[PDB]
Amino acid sequence: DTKEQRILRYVQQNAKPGDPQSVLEAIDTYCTQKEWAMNVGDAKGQIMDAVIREYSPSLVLELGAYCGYSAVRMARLLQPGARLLTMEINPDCAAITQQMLNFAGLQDKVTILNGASQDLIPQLKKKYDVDTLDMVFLDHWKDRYLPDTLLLEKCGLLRKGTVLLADNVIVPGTPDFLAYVRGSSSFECTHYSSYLEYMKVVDGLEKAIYQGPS
Ligand SMILES: Nc1ncnc2c1ncn2[C@@H]1O[C@H](CSCC[C@H](N)C(=O)O)[C@@H](O)[C@H]1O
Ligand SMILES: O=c1[nH]cnc2c(O)cc(Br)cc12
Ligand SMILES: [Mg+2]
Repeated sequence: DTKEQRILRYVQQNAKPGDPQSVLEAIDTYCTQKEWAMNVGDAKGQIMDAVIREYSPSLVLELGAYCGYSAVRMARLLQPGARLLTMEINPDCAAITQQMLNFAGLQDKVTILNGASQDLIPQLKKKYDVDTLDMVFLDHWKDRYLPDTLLLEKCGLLRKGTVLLADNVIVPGTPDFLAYVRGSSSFECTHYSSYLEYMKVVDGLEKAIYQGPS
């Protein structure tokens, strides 16, 4: 029994099938109250929703799927015809993500790629019929943000206007990626300040009153 399985089960037992909003809400409740988990979460998710509504992307690539929270969040806003491709290195997570999408009724819009992004990115055009990407959600591991950006560029997957959206640029932080994109004439950057997901961290005091020795 893993934390990721407990999340899926919680969703299966509490969310309305075919209702992506109820799916997102069940995950957020479990991870707020029961177990912290690295889903993008609702505060940042609202920002993502606003950005997606702005750009109405037809083809989105996610780096890092986890339990499928952000894939559900994004795919529920996609127009008919539009596709999300999500890359996930951990097979247990790729399976959980698939079941989450199934439950939400979003499986037809989303394709899960099993593997490391750095290995999968060069396979995109040939194996998944991709010309250029309209949007990229970076949310896998901090050290890969900058090299995967350079790989997307090398492989011709970026066009003028492609929107990169990166999570966690402050915590855990992606200083190299930020420096690079902010300093590069190839990228126009905007920062959206928010809060790390699920940070009502429970702690307590113990009072222990000495009664004497035995
Ligand atoms: N190089 C890589 N390629 C693909 N997936 C990776 C990777 N490095 C880490 N990951 C995966 O990236 C994920 C980070 S957590 C993803 C959270 C998700 N976007 C959400 O908001 O719901 C983990 O599942 C991890 O296994
Ligand atoms: O490693 C992570 N990958 C993707 N997202 C993350 C997050 O949102 C918070 C923390 Br802490 C870690 C990660
Ligand atoms: Mg994140």
